[PDB]
Amino acid sequence: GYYELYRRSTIGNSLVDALDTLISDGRIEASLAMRVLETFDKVVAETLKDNTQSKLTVKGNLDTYGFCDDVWTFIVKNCQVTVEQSVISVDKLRIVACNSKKSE
Amino acid sequence: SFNQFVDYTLQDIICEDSTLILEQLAQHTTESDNISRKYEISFGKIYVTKPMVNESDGVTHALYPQEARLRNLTYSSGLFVDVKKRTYEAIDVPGRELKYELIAEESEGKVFIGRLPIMLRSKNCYLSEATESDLYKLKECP
Amino acid sequence: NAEASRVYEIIVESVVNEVREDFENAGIDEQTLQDLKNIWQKKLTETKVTTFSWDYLISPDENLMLCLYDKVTRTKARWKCSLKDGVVTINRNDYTFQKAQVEAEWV
Amino acid sequence: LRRKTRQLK
Amino acid sequence: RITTLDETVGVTMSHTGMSMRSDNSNFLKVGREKAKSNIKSIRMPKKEILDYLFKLFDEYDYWSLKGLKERTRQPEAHLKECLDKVATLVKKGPYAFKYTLRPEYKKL
Amino acid sequence: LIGCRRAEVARTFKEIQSLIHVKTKEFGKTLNIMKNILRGKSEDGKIDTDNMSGAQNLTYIPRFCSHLGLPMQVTTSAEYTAKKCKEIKEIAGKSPITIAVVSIYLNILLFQIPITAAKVGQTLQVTEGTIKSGYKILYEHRDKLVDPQLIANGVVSLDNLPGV
Amino acid sequence: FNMKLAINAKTITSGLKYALATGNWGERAGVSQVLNRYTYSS
Amino acid sequence: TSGIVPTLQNIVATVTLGCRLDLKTVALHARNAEYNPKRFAAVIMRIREPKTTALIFASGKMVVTGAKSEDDSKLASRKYARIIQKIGFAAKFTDFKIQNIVGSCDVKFPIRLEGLAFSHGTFSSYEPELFPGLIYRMVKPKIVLLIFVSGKIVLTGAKQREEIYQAFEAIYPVLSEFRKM
Amino acid sequence: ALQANQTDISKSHDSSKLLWATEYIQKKGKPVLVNELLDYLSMKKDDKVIELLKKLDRIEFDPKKGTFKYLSTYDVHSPSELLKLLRSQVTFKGISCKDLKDGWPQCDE
Repeated sequence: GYYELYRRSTIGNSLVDALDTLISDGRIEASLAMRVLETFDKVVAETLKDNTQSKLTVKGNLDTYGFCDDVWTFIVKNCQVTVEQSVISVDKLRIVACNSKKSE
Repeated sequence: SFNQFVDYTLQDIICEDSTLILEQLAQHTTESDNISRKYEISFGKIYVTKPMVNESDGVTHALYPQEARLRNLTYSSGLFVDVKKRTYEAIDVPGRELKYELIAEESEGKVFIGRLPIMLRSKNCYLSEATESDLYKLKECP
Repeated sequence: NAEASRVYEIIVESVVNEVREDFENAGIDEQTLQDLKNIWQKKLTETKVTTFSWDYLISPDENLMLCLYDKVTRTKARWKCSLKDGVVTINRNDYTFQKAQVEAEWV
Repeated sequence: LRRKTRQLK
Repeated sequence: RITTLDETVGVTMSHTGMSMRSDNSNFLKVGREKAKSNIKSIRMPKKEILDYLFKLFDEYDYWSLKGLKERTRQPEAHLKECLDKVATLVKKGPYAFKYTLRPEYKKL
Repeated sequence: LIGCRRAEVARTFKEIQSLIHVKTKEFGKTLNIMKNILRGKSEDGKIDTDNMSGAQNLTYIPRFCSHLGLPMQVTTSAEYTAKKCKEIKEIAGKSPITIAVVSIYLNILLFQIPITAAKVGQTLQVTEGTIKSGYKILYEHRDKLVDPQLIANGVVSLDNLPGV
Repeated sequence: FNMKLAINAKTITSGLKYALATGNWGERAGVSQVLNRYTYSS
Repeated sequence: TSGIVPTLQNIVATVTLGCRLDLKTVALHARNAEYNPKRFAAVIMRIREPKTTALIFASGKMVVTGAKSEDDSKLASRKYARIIQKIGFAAKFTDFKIQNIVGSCDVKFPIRLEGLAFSHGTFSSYEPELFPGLIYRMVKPKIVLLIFVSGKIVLTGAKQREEIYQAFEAIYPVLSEFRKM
Repeated sequence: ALQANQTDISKSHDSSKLLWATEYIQKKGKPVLVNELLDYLSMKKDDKVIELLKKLDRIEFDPKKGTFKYLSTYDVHSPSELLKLLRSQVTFKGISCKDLKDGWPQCDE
């Protein structure tokens, strides 16, 4: 099984709009839209796991944390994010993470 | 007679039942547990040290016949044998002979197996290489 | 970010090719596959994410990062989080990473 | 079941 | 001929007896292997487990205790309560020590 | 462990643990419980002397030196160094094993035996960093950690001790 | 598995010492006797 | 005599609510919650302005720790209950009892742990090769004292503020007598 | 959340539904009409499980009101009934008190 969290990203969020827009057109079945969505998690999980080599680090202050159903939630305020180079200042950054060990 | 036994017979005796093998069969209870493990312990060369005594606190030092007689100590030396520990595992398929294979676990050491009393004026005794002057130094009668 | 675009191009390529098999199962025409790629691609560029080839209680424009956590620990005021295989969105800009060390002081 | 432990000579 | 050690007796015996060295051998460490594999679920409430057993029973009519704990992953304590409420064990029959669904629910 | 302490042949926790497979949690709690039982029965129905003290680092040095194979002269010097090693507060609170081993290492270099710090740590399972870390503090009190007769005779000179 | 406990060195040591300290050979009698030192010829 | 009052470092207090809670709902509806049933069967919530941690269970039993004062723990416990009340669960303030007070202080001089281990046999327990601090189990009051070479004394086990102070006054004479050098 | 806790009656296997019905029926002081059952399990039509319940031996049907009752192994609710039941036994096999307690509030007294 693969998590459905990625749906909330920019790529995932726009997919729902793209699929729902055609759903309103009536050219796609509602179930047919769910099956493709399930396959979306698989492809995203594999590509992210093998086709990237960048590094990130976030340093700041945690304003909120939470753990429920093996889904950690963090909120960092006034943090500096560096890529691999250039630091980026942020005001509020929410972090959502699931357990590394996939739940079968 | 003693020189022959220490030099040759000791090795020969150990090289008879040096191998002890315990076989853990498949124990078929589920398909996820179908491997058969074989554990092997083998004895190799044997080493004999010079006469020595270990005190109560654990300090070991060379012992001479003169000291042993007064202190009621046994004039004996330690025996060490190289031990080869090997383990083999194989996949047990029903109704077929197994093909045991080495599982990349072959420990390479000396193990103490006891003390052997040493007959005086033998090849393993301190007085074999002692001259008349040396024997007088060691308080031993030539 | 060139890397972010490259991964995004990979995402569209895999899903469109992987979803073809199920479309034939439902008996939908092939032209729908191109329209799905057409509308989806225009959505990504419309959002303008990156250059493309084409209180005590719990309560786009807001930054968000999705990932997986390997190990999380804290020392009495200092959380230390290990992240893996996530996509981040900062100030309307997106990046991707294989790992990320997030440690902050819990005031 | 067997003795799950035996000696082979 | 046997080889006699020429090293100091004290050094040779440093590996014998109550030595401070910690053994690095991994041969036949049965206890260590079992310790690493450990996990425990938490109570997985009733309204869901009672439904799952019947599907498990439907797959095969004679179901073992060890396999059931493996499949269900519950504590034996709580698991026994539901299992006894739904199934019964025939000890004196040929299929001894095997849980089976009660005739009232199997004969349906 | 209790029996060894009574017979003036006290061993270490690690030494006994090498044979009996028991973790530090239960062993320490059991020993404390066991000690109370003996003490309660002692006066009611002796048991302990200055030997029963936990540190007793003087007793370990002769055995540790034997493992290293050092001559008795080095062992005697290490005993004197360890005996005066308790006058320094910066290392007085350290474990008896480290106090004895570090003292042995200091005398090893004093007498110039070709045994490196790695061997001392490996044989007695003491981290190399601890040996060097402890040696640094003891290096500031060489005058009070060396026998006066030995230096006066000239067998060992303080200049032979490496300095950092 | 602890090799220090799998092999007990007392079995070899105790057996040889007992068999030599006493006459009993095993685990015949009088095999070992206290050496006479009354005179060199003895 | 000593002139230095030990400063309490932690107070552990337990409170009861008498009502059953749904831990999952609280975790999803709490600003700072950590409910992991795999390891422990409780939800742990922290509140900043007291800087204290709470242990809220499903049986309505609560434990509060981290407060540096007796009154401070009461404020933390009350605010925790108010947070539970605001969620919607039936929670009411009830018996508040302090089960442990921890104090730390220093005597500003080295202590010969060897002498204490022998002079006071039953109470003393010195095993320097496990823990570098001497364990003193005083009989009256029943307080455990951790004595260290650096002259630092830790007081734990007292149930009242008066009790912990009595321990230091009673043990002070026996510590000064073994002042190293 | 509690309302959503009770999942749909469309369970994996029909046996569980009967098991819940048997558990629910036994905990009622008096027989409960079919209407009470229908309120418990969301099966208004003539579901199989309802028929399957009747086929069992530990359930008694009441055609006067169309009700199912929790039939017990021994129908004793008074010391006189218990005394005659023991007398009627042809062998010296005692009657289990575990089964005697079921269907009877107090037995120890």
